Amino acid sequence: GETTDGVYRVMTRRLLGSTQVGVGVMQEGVFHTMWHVTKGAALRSGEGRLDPYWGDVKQDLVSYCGPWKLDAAWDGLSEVQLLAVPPGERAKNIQTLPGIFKTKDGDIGAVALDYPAGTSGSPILDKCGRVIGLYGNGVVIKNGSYVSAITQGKRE
Amino acid sequence: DMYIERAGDITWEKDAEVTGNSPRLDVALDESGDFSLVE
Ligand SMILES: O=C(Nc1cccc2cccnc12)C1CCNCC1
Repeated sequence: GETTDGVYRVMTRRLLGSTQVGVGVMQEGVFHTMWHVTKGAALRSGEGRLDPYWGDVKQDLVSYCGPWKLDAAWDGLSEVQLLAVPPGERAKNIQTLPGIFKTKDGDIGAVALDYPAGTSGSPILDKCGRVIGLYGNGVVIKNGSYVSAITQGKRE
Repeated sequence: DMYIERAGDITWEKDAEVTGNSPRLDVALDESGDFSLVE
């Protein structure tokens, strides 16, 4: 299957028609998505197969074919771009200055953009197009609207 | 059973549709990986 670097939709045919369950990032031959999209299940690309290599439900991250590759971080200052890939719709950059998830363990980037759950996995970029983490794990706030973490994994 | 399709290059695109605010939220992360507003 296609190994080309860039962003991908995660589709299933288990439901009616073809349904976009999520999104992922191909880099250095490894496919990076969020655990809640695939559930750690294997994926197809053409007639090729991607087998899970790493994953962790709490971080809500999963890599395929190899270890996590994405080590770039929000600088705590600069605006970011969500390369949003919504269901049925073309890739859309949507530029925002991230908020902040304050946790007992530490502060995390947070982007406040609302989109269908099928957009889970779309990357968030810095000014050099480096992926600083994945969109699609956070919280519904006072307003009824959605705020997602900038979820980044650790490289080795 | 689940499959991928390419949806673009990952590139910074100058003059994109800027939007969204920058809230500071107090959150807790549970063992299931589910965030929650700590109040
Ligand atoms: O918040 C989550 N899922 C979403 C991703 C992206 C957009 C959403 C819009 C509304 C509602 N949920 C959304 C996660 C899922 C798995 N961990 C627990 C919360």
